[PDB]
Amino acid sequence: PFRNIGIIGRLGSTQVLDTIRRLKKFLIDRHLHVILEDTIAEVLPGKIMGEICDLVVVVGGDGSMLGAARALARHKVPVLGINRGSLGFLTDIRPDELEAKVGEVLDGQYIVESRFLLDAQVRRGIDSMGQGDALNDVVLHPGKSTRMIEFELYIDGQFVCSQKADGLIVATPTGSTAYALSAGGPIMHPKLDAIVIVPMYPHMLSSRPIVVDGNSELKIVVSPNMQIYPQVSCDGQNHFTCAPGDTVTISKKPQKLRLIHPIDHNYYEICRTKLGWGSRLGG
Amino acid sequence: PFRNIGIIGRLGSTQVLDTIRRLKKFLIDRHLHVILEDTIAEVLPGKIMGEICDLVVVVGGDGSMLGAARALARHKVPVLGINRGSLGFLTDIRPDELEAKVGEVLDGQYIVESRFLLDAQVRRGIDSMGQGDALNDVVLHPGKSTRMIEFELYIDGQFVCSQKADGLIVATPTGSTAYALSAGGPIMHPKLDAIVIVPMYPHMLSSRPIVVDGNSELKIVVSPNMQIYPQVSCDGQNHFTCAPGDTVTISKKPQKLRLIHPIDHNYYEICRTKLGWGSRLGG
Amino acid sequence: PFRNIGIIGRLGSTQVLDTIRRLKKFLIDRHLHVILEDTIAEVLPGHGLQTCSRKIMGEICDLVVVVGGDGSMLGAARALARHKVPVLGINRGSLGFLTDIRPDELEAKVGEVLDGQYIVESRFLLDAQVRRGIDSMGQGDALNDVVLHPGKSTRMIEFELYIDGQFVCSQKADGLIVATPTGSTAYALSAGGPIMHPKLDAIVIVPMYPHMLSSRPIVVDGNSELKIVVSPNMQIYPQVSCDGQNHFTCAPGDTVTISKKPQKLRLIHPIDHNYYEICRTKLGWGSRL
Amino acid sequence: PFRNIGIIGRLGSTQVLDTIRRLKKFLIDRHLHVILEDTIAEVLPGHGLQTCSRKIMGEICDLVVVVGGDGSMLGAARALARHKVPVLGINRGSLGFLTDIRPDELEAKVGEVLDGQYIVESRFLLDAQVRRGIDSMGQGDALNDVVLHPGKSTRMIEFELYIDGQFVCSQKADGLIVATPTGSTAYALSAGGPIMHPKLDAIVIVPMYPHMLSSRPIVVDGNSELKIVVSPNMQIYPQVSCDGQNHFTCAPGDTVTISKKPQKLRLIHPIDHNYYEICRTKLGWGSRL
Ligand SMILES: NC(=O)c1ccc[n+]([C@@H]2O[C@H](COP(=O)([O-])OP(=O)(O)OC[C@H]3O[C@@H](n4cnc5c(N)ncnc54)[C@H](OP(=O)(O)O)[C@@H]3O)[C@@H](O)[C@H]2O)c1
Ligand SMILES: NC(=O)c1ccc[n+]([C@@H]2O[C@H](COP(=O)([O-])OP(=O)(O)OC[C@H]3O[C@@H](n4cnc5c(N)ncnc54)[C@H](OP(=O)(O)O)[C@@H]3O)[C@@H](O)[C@H]2O)c1
Ligand SMILES: NC(=O)c1ccc[n+]([C@@H]2O[C@H](COP(=O)([O-])OP(=O)(O)OC[C@H]3O[C@@H](n4cnc5c(N)ncnc54)[C@H](OP(=O)(O)O)[C@@H]3O)[C@@H](O)[C@H]2O)c1
Ligand SMILES: NC(=O)c1ccc[n+]([C@@H]2O[C@H](COP(=O)([O-])OP(=O)(O)OC[C@H]3O[C@@H](n4cnc5c(N)ncnc54)[C@H](OP(=O)(O)O)[C@@H]3O)[C@@H](O)[C@H]2O)c1
Repeated sequence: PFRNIGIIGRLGSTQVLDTIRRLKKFLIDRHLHVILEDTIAEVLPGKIMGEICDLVVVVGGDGSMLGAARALARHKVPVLGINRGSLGFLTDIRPDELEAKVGEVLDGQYIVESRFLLDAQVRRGIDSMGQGDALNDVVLHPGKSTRMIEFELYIDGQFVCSQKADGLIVATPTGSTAYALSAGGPIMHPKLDAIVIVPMYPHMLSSRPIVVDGNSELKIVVSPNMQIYPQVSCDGQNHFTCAPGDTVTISKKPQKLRLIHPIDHNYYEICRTKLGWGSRLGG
Repeated sequence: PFRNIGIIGRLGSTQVLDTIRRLKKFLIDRHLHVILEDTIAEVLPGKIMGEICDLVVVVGGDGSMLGAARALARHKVPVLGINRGSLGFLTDIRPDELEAKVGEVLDGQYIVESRFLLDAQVRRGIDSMGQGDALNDVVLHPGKSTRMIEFELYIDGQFVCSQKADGLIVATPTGSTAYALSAGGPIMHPKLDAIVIVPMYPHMLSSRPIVVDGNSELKIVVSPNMQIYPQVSCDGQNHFTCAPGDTVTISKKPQKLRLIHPIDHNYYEICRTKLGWGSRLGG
Repeated sequence: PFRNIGIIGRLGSTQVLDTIRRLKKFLIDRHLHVILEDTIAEVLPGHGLQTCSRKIMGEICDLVVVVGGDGSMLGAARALARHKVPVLGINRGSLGFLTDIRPDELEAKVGEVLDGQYIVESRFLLDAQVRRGIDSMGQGDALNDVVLHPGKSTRMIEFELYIDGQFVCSQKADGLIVATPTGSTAYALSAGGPIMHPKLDAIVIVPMYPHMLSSRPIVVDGNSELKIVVSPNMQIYPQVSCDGQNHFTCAPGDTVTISKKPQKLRLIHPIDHNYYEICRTKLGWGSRL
Repeated sequence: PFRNIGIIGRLGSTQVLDTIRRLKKFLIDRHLHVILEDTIAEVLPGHGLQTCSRKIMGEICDLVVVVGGDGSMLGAARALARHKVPVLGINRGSLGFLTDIRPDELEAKVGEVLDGQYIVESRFLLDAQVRRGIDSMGQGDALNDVVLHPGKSTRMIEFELYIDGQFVCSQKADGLIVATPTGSTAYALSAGGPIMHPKLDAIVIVPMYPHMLSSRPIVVDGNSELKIVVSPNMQIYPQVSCDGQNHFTCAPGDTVTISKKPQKLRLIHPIDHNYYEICRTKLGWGSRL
């Protein structure tokens, strides 16, 4: 199917668009059809992408891949990441090895890694008040208020606890290395069928992250005794205002993201270089 | 099968043996055969237990249940816990509700909860240097040395990292609320098929716990450049000395522990009362 | 001798309003001059007592009683610290790090203090100054903390930290909490900071969920001057919040200078006050044996 | 003027032994009197230089140079602090919180110091005293930390904490780290403690993986006297370790009293020494922009 190739970038970088110019010329010389993102095309003179491309190449950091994954996941189109120079959890191809790597994938040497996303649904009673997907995390937080908020947590209909905190981070394995990690959560291997729940700046010192089955359904009830309207954020990009008493329901989407890596992809190598963990011992 | 009932206790408590005397009289008046633990029987005048009992009742804390689980797990005998007054993660029955609860189970109203254990195997080359089971955790630590130790971690044959630390905590979901929790690890729901790896007092500040698939095989290589012999501990009860260069291999045992709870058992209620988490909101 | 007594209360709670009525009757029955803060008086008309602003209450009162808990104590302290007027707190129900008087025990405990039986200690405050180049863009004091954060934005913010003009680091984080010993048990504690005993002359700097995992709180001498430079490459305006109650919008490139305020808050307690008991019961710590 | 130079080195590393040979030649070529510590001299015979004990090296030296990194600096500091003799550290390879001289740059950097160009600061130490009732059961100083731990036992230990005779709490934990500002970046940091700037007159108390999740580090004034009571209900003998290098066995019921030592360590650095640069490169913190 690899004939219609889409390219997405994050603007504002010399080095990005240089990688872009190198990629276009490499695929054109392979007699492939190349479709630029409407916004990236305005930076080099010369949402619907998943529907027409058989493969989408994302140039940028893990953040660029994040924005593109929700759109590409629902369209069942494979996604390949090129980083800005160092490995990212979602972007494995270095810019200077672009021709080797990308040509390797187009020729048929690549590994496929499903990643699951979350569905966030805000409700007032049974009325939907907003729905968003998230590859990394669904985050409940106070928005513009500088006060702590209050909420209850249910998992598969069972009451877990109430708490006072800034909010809550609910993360996939992909998101376990992003906000959740900074907030004290564990790393979860990308193949783990699990969801982590990480309290944000909790009042209660014995608050601790919980890891639950990936097929679990989460329900957050915003406290009806609050005076402020908190916010729910998906991948830090799609936002919804919640009223006191609203519910936020979170579970795993059926359609997972088809993420492509070169055959030499190594998840732990990525952890070592990004997080600085020790390499093999010497003498 | 509930005819041969075994009873294990932790000695040194008035309240323990009072619970014991109440339990014996309750089962005898049910015309059941009651077998006391050799050591508990010496405190009231008047290992092989899994082989003859159809049910074993453990009286004591979570720690008493821990010691009994490795023996009872391999014999496929169900285990029921009575706490010392407050819920434990493994002991759900309060002493004052003993007659109601225990009679409920013997009559047939009970829930069954498989818990998996870990197998720890120390090796020098291919030679076994010690094997132990663990319901909570396999812990690598410096023993009597007060210096940091050094080791490498492999998961399913793949190199993860080396590090300098006091050691490593490898925990089941059951053990996720014990040592691993104090060391900063996440809580893992008892039904989660996962293992958590928690570094102990790591030199590297970006060290963080990792959650891996429950069917993963872990291999720790003790650094060959060390001058001290670290220790491996299973459930803090079975200990093995490791030489520089020895390996510790850790995976999930096939035979899981058949843990019994009354029908009203609620895992999150236990988290709230033990950890002090907030209850349902009020007005 | 306490003759003129001010009352400050954080409006909202109904039980707070009743506690102020009991406190009013109690002080007037001791033949003392009660003075009500402007807003509080407007919430309960018919009082017939002298009123004044929060800002001036310290110029005319021997003692101020604060109703409404720790958060309400912060606003009181910011007004009264410059006046050297001692402050006494009454709980909303549960004990706090700044209030040790249950409304249950109002008459007994405030009576003891008025009868000359009390503990008095001082607590220092922070002084935060926002600058855009050499122009002043907002000043606020804080008893607990000065907090740089993204406001309504969900993005991480980038900043540099200087202490006495020496570059410490730059980082990407949710923000930065700068806390007094008083504030060390509040937002800073929830962000992973240490507890600082109130007698310690020190300031704690706590990165808020930093992207760099090796980032860690630093405790510095209390006479240190801190400088936070908001990265000129930010695309959002961060917020600086003093005690979570007074706020300033920062532009990219703005600096925030923080140092210890010369005038300290004078905090009165009943003689039974015990800081470690407060820690033990508010934080759950174990007791004897 | 530095005339008499002592050398202290932690034996074991081969590269350490070479660095001591280069340092020896360098000082003798400047016509200075070199003095070798008893054990070090026995590792390289034929030197023909005056030797002395570690304990007395401070009575006869103008300056002591320490080879072998931060851990080796701790033992040197414990011997020399009581003598007011300045100490200069040489790295084993990578820079440290106590040594800023690469063996690569030995002659240039030690030359600068000897030629009168240096930074000098003082660091305080802890004094730990074990008592069984009113009998003394062991005393040790520490530049980094005094650590109560279970020794070879795997069980949690139970203890009470007192500060200036006031009960703080009892708890169940792996143990307790008590650290100076110098030690705040060592074991205490790995246990979740904060960094304390070396200028801060403070001590940090860090529970080691406490069973109580609400347990948290506390920072107290540096002139505070700490008291740890080993629970009389322990069935194992815990250990008290000073700087991880000097050890005492405690019985159930024994107390450990910890306070600041009057005599401070005099620490010399090259003029290019920068504490925050040390933090940035040893901990990974971000730099300008
Ligand atoms: N304190 C925090 O750590 C914090 C606070 C708020 C939001 N966030 C994260 O930021 C995400 C939104 O990104 P954005 O729209 O704001 O654009 P962005 O600036 O490009 O992304 C923010 C940073 O997180 C990194 N990142 C993104 N996903 C990651 C993952 N799965 N694992 C590890 N690192 C990851 C990005 O990597 P690149 O530099 O390579 O692009 C970037 O450094 C959210 O999902 C949230 O998790 C983190
Ligand atoms: N996630 C967090 O931990 C978080 C987030 C935002 C703000 N805060 C804190 O809230 C402060 C403002 O107080 P607020 O009532 O107006 O806002 P708030 O967010 O509504 O409540 C702050 C809570 O912290 C308590 N508190 C206040 N000062 C404290 C102290 N020095 N030590 C321990 N606890 C303390 C308050 O106790 P009372 O109930 O007695 O008032 C209140 O329960 C800010 O200075 C900040 O430190 C904390
Ligand atoms: N710093 C720490 O937290 C630390 C240090 C060393 C060991 N440990 C734990 O102690 C275990 C060995 O127990 P032991 O032989 O020494 O006898 P023990 O004294 O009876 O057990 C030690 C304590 O841990 C509790 N515990 C045991 N298993 C638990 C679990 N799955 N979840 C939550 N709490 C649990 C026990 O509860 P009860 O009081 O109800 O008996 C007890 O408070 C080890 O597996 C290790 O995890 C913890
Ligand atoms: N899990 C841990 O973090 C842990 C466990 C036990 C002991 N320690 C520390 O080790 C100290 C004894 O030193 P050691 O070499 O004899 O034992 P060690 O366990 O073999 O090594 C301790 C490591 O910490 C470094 N270090 C020493 N003092 C430091 C400081 N003030 N700040 C930052 N790093 C420092 C040492 O650096 P060099 O390589 O330059 O010598 C060494 O890399 C003890 O005071 C204790 O604090 C830490």
